Amino acid sequence: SQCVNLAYTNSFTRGVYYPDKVFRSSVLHSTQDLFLPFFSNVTWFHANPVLPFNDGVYFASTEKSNIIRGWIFGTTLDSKTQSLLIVNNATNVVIKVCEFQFCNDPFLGVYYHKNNKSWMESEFRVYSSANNCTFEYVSQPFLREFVFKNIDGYFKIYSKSALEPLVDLPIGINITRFQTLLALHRSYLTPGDSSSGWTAGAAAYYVGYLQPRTFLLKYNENGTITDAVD
Amino acid sequence: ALTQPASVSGSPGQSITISCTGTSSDVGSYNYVSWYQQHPGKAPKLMIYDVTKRPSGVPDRFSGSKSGNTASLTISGLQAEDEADYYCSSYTSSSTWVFGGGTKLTVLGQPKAAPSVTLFPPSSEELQANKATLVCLISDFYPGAVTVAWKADSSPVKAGVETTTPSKQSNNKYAASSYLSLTPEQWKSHKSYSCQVTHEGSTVEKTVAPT
Amino acid sequence: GAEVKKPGASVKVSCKVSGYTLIEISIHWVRQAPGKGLEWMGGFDPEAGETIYAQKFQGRVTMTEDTSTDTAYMEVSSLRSEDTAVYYCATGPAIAAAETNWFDLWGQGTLVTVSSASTKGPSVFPLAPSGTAALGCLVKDYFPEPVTVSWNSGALTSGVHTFPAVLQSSGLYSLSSVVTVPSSSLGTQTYICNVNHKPSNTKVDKKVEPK
Repeated sequence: SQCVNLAYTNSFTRGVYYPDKVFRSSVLHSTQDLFLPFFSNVTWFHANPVLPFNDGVYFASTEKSNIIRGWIFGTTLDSKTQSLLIVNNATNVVIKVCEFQFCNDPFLGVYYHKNNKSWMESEFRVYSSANNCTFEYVSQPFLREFVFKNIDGYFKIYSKSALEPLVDLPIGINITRFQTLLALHRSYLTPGDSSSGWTAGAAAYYVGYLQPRTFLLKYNENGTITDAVD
Repeated sequence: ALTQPASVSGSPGQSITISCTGTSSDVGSYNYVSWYQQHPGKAPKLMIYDVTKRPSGVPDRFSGSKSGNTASLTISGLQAEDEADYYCSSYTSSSTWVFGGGTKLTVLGQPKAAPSVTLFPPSSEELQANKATLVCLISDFYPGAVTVAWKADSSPVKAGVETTTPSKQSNNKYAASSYLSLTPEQWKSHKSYSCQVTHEGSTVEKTVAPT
Repeated sequence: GAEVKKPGASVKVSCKVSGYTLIEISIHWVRQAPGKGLEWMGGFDPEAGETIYAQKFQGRVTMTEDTSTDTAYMEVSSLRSEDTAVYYCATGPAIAAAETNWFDLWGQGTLVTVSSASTKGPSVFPLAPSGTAALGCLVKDYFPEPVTVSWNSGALTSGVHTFPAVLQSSGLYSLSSVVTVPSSSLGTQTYICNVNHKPSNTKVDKKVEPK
């Protein structure tokens, strides 16, 4: 194997996405969906814990570098069940569903490759094993805020108020917990360097949870402009 | 090759410097000078890299500097454990690395002593075997750094010379030996042969003749 | 482990590097002949992206790497007796964008001996003496180490200096053993050196006697 062994709260009126509907409209429209309460208790994390998923999550981060690369979703996060794994390269996004034998403290290891002049990332250090892969999606990579919901076998994603729909995925798997996927690097540059010294800039992310609440969405010509809940 | 002094000595607590004279192809054009320490029987240890930087664990008594084509290692507050061989190393404009000849470093623990030199001519028993060996035995010198040169009459000889590295005696001084392999015709043809030992800039010579 | 090789053969030394993997590290090889200094053979230049060899070794040394096992290899071919040395692998940086370059030796090296010599007992010659006097025995052309020298079956021990052996070009060893005795006793006291070479089961007793 390759695995390595390595709060504050807030509140704001964001976390609005097109209401799981792709219908065009130009007036106010009510909706009973899974939404984020406007002045709810958001948790401010420093990095890294396995967080519950519940019915949805609000995720946002202002991290300057390319340290936060994605997330892992699933139940036991073991080889016993299938899990979701989103990874963002500088050029691509990669979404796979397999039976990942995840590491206790997963991270996307960044290392120097002397024969290519380049830095590269290793999905080892994230999972020691990966079998029974049923789904693989590849396209361009994803303040950066996301909404994740897993309903009717589909995993739906909105990004950027008014979070536009990013993509939704016929995953068809149960998702109860998730963890943020960090990119760590290491280099042999001083005679005393330690191979265990994986490091990166300080990374922090906001996590909220979605609630089943009636909302009102104001459309003018395209994007949702205002919103309302009580 | 980079040039270092053969040997350097100092008393405990004092400072010493070892110089490393290169050329424009290595010390003059790059900041990649390393210094290595070697105790008897053990692998060289990196003491300085990139002219001035020390790896974690190396004490601050070791420091490096560079001027022109000359790099220097300086040791402050000499310790008994600092007695070792020191090698400098430099990156070259051929993308290679080169080493200096090494500097033997002695932390003085007794008065300096000049070597005793004994020279034995070829024995008659050996001559009758169509072989001739001159034996030059060097003992009781401190610090343990010498050089040997042979002379046939007044001319230098290098072919047929085998010299041993110095080895600590029981009384903490050093000993060494040098052998000159001759043919019986060469031996009887000249009037004399000489063994010359140089220690602390002074020379002790011994001479033997076939007559 | 240590390697013994006839002249003209080839050897392949290994080095298993833990910690960082071989792909993110520059590998260097240095060697040191017994009693001599360090010699750089070749290494990975970060700016070049490949391995550079000292021109003395191009065509006869090849370095390769097994990224699976993280083992670094170096193969020397058509090896001669001058290749007897301890061979050290060394680790250095590979990122050319940083402005650090150096190599740190990894392990305690592997010894590689190249010799065509086989078991041979010594021929012993007297070193006749010329206040006190030096006399001894020349223990010549034996293999392998060691030989033991004593005087008068152990009765004589004071003033005895057995010098370390020299390794000559033929691949054989020679040493000398000298005893310093009063000059007055030269005609009255008998001096016999006892040579014992266990590797060849040879024992020689020889009386050293004034010329």
